[PDB]
This record gives sequence, C-alpha cells and structure tokens, in this order.
Amino acid sequence: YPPVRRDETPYRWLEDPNSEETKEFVDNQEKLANSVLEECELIDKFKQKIIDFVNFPRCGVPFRRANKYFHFYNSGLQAQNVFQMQDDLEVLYDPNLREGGSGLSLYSVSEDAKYFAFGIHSGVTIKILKTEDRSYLPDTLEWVKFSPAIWTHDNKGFFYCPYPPNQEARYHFLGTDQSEDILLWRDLENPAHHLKCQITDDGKYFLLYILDGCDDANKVYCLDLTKLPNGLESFAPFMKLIDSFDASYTAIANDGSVFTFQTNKDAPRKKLVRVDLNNPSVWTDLVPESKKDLLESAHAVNENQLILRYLSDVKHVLEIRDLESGALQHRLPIDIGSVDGITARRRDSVVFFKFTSILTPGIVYQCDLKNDPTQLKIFRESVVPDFDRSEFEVKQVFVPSKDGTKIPIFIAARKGISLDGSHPCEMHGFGGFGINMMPTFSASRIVFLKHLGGVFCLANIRGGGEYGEEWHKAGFRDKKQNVFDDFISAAEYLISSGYTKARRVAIEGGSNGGLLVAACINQRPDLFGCAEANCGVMDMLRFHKFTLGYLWTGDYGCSDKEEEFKWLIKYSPIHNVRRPWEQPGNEETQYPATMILTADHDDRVVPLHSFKLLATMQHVLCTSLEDSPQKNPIIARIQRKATMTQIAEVADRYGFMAKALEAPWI
Amino acid sequence: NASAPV
Ligand SMILES: [Mg+2]
Repeated sequence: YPPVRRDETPYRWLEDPNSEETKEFVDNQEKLANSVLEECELIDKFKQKIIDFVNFPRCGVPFRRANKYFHFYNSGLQAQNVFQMQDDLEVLYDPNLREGGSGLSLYSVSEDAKYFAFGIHSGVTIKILKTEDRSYLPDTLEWVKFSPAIWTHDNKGFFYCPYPPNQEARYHFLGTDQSEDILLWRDLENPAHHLKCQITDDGKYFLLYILDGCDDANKVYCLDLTKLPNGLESFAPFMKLIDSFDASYTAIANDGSVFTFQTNKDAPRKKLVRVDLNNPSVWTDLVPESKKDLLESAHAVNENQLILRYLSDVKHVLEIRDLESGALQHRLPIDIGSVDGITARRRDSVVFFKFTSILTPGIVYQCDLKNDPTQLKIFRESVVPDFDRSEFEVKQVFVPSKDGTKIPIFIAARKGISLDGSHPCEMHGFGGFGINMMPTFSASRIVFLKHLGGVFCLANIRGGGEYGEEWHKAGFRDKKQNVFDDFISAAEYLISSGYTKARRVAIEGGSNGGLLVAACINQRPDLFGCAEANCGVMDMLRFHKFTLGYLWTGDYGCSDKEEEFKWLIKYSPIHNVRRPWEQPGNEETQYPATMILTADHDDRVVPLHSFKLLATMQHVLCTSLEDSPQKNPIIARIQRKATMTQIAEVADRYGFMAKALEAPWI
Repeated sequence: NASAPV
C-alpha cells in the first residue's frame, strides 16, 4: 500500500483533482490496483466470455415520424449504437466513425422526418442533418446537458433547455446561429430550479415543467402556441397551471384545453386526472389511484386509447384503456423482467415496447391496436449465443427488514441447486430518488451464473419508487438508514435460506448505489466477501458543494441544518470506518476485499468521494497498524477518460470478485 | 441508448 498524507490541521486535499499529490495518489492506487488485479487470474476468462455473450444483434424500439420509422441498431460489439431509418416496418448516423465511438445522447427527428437533431459529447453539442441525403445543416448548439429537442409542428425549429456558457428554456429556429435563440424562461431568483419540457401531441401547447431537487414534484406552465401574435418571434405569457412543488404532474394528452395528467397529488401510487385549462381549479379522477399498484407511466395511443404501465410487486402490467371514459379494455401481465421504451404517440396505431429480463436479452413487442389489440407479436428477438436459458430460473421472495417491512428481492440461480451454502452470491441494489430497480438483462451476469456457479439477487429496497411515494419517503432524509437495513436483511435471508454464506456474498452498486455499498460494509462487514462501489457518494457532510450534488439534498438532506447533520454523520461512509476486530464478540471479522470504481471525468459524482473513502479505509484498516488483521485488499479501479471500455471494467470487477470469494471457474 | 447490456 502506498503513502497517503493525512493533513491533521485529514484528506481534504484530494478534493482538488489537479494538484500533483492527488494525481500521484491516483497513479499509486492505479499502480496498486493493477498489482492486485494481476493476481486475479480469471479476469481474462471472464472478459472473453462477456464478449462472446454480448455478441448478438440488438434493435431499439422503432418510432414513426410521418411516413418513416427510426431505430437504434448494433450488430453486437460496435462501440456505439447506429441510428437507422426505413420506409415501412438504412444508416442515418453512425457514431463509430467519430473517435471510434461517445454515442448519441440526444436524438430527435422532426415531424416531417426531414431533419435529425442529435447530440454528441464533443469532449453535449447538438447538430442537425437532413434525412434525405445525410448532409449537415450548419446550425451548432452548445451547452446542452439532458434536455431533448422538441420540434414544433411547423418543422421550423425546436425547444431545448440549455445552461449558460441557471437553466433556461430556449427555442432554436433552423438556419440561425444559437445566439439568436429565443429565451422563453429562466429564474435568477431560483438558480437551482431545473427544467424539463414537452410539446402536446397536437402541437398547440408547449409545456414547461419546473423542478426543485431530484424530488418527484413539479410545476406546470403552458404556453399556447396558436395564440402568439407573431409566433415565437415575440420576445412569455405562460398559463401557470401549477405554481408549487406539492405534487408531480406529467401531461399524457389533451383535447383542446382539456388535459389528462398523471399525478401523485393525494396519490402516492399515482393516477390519471383531468383538468380544463379554461377552468383550472376543477380536477377530476379519470383513472383513480390503485391502492395496490404503482402507475409508472401512461401514453395516449391510437387516437382514443391509453396504455398504462403499472408496476405490481415489481413486475410490469400493461393496461389498455379508453381515453375519454378511462374504462379498462385489456390487461396484459408481463413475466419477471421489464418492459419500457414505449415511444408511440397519439396518432400512432401500432405500439412497440422492449422487454428484457435476467434470462431474456431483448424482445421488441408490437401491439397493433387497430387490427389485433389482443396479442403481442414479436418484432425483434435477440438471442444470447451458446446459452440455454432453460437451465436457469428467477424467482421472487419477500423478506422482513429490521423494522418488519417486506422487501421484495429477485433471486436468479441454476435450476435445482441444493441450498447448502456453497454458492457464490452477488447482490445488487440502489434505494433512492424514487428509482425503480427492474431485473433487466446483463451479459456479465450470465457469465457469473454459468461459469462461476453464481447466484444473483436484486433487492428492491426502500428509497426506490417500487410501491410509490411512501416507499420513497420511507427511505430518504431521516429514514435513509432503512435502505441500508433492507439490504443487510436481504443478505441475511440469502445466508439463512442457504444460497450462500457470510463472506461468500458480494455486493455492488453505483452512485447512490455506491453509498449503499459503502454504508453497509461499515455497519456489517462480517456479512460480505467482496464489495464493489461504482462512483458512490461517500462524503455525506460535503457532497452538496460540488457540481450538481446540491439537487440531492431533497433526498439526503444537508449538513448545513443540524437535525439533518445528525442523520448524516451516522451513515456517512468516510466518517464510519472502524476496526470490526476491535469490537467484542466480533474478532475474526475483517472488512471484505473492496474495489472502489470511478472515472477521472465524472462531473456527476465527483471522484473525490471515491478517493477520500479509499484514503480513509487504507489508513484506518491497513497502514495505521504495523501488522493489520485486514488481509483483504482495498483498491480503486480508475477509468482514464463504449462497449469495450465498459466490458473491461466489468471483467475486472468480476475477476476481483471471484478471487475475493474463492469462486472457481467452471 | 447504452451500447451494450454488459
Ligand atoms: Mg406524475
């Protein structure tokens, strides 16, 4: 282990990325990592198996503009998905030709299908090309992050929500410099409010949603585009339908001024409501809140219908309903997995979506609502080469947390294995921000299952949004600790039930999921054989200061206030490193072999989090003693600055895991 | 738009 300087007046200095001492600190930990990974002889064998299982063709869900359909395609191992078009159900843009692949993050086709606006990481910048001949327009727009490009129905330009060179809502006309873009909204009073936006399917209304923090609540402003004196060239006169942060609202459809909205107002599991803009105080349930299932999303389709995607004990259910009445017309349950990517719009009569699952790589279903609304027909099916899925099975069980609450978890494993404790086990989780963790497809997970005899578990802990807003709130702010408790209880069940045994269990997560993993190792290190935390939040007292971690106080709180500081100090990972051997009746326990993963250019979760936690752990556990009991290594894998890049990382983590758990190859 | 489900 290398030398790390503890500033007693300890690792505040790592918060500066560019000093020598930090950049040499990196190199030493890079240097140490590779030395460790060199000992994990199964890295290469995993790496090749991942590549062989990922090598299958994948189609994105298609969408229609005018007479044309568009979709992403990948032949198997291309760096980045390629965007294609066709005349019925051709390359349009191939990012593998730029830098040998960054992918497209923005992609947006005009209503007439003439123009394709898209965005690349120039090191997000939006460009536009003509679909007829693939020639570029000159228009270049910078300072975009996650805003889409929303085309007006005149095909003359589009809305987008850039930051300054204080988020703004702007309109760009085709064939102008970005400096001529109309400013539609900003708020210097509330620099932290951020924006999402949308245009109604009929083209009459531009909708602007304002949000405060990552909380699921938003304002709703409506600009009627048909009542502008000289269109958007004026400058705006928003109708402020909702001007507070009390509930969430998302527009699903409108008939003239009569709008249908999804909301969580007085409805933690969500519902569809109806309001007339011309009479704004009268809201009426259209599809009431289910007291059982989360209404996750809704989409108007085939002129007069609706498709509701419900989440019901962490499985999807799709309902077809009448738009005007709200009446149930059909209900299609979905096997364990996830459907999503429903991009069909109100004047589309064929609906497409994607189904993936732990043992199912990707199916694009097509429901023609005109002709055969009953059955899902397969449009595309991906097949994992050399893999027979009927030797495996996934099942769901519910497990009691500390406080009594049920925690649903999925368990993927080989069929008919004896529950004898002898199987290596990987547990994933996230638990935060109302994010739903679905059991989707991962090729590396298959390698683990087949070539390591592994058992995999996905834990739907609190903090997520799986049982609605109550599930969320029961795992945020003062209640964050429950999330960690849920996860620990999940491992305990895997042990007691006899899938695996303490120290034969690995855990992995990213971002908040990184927090999750860091928190749990401190509190219960005797449980785990291996921990892997991908760019987590590890400094809970200071996270808010950097880049855009300020929009997570909604879910975490903040040290600034005292009541909150006291939740935080209790689980903040760097401030909770302790020698588990220095505790009574706990002496053969050490920390699991740990791998902290992070980039150099992640300006979401800044890497200081990861670095400071590494510094601390190596100190308290290893180098702070002369003959530390901590034998298990504590390293970082740092990604200097794409399919193959992403495969390398995972191959490493899995090789490390296999070493850590003494899992042999099969 | 992930390139691969790794
Ligand atoms: Mg909503």
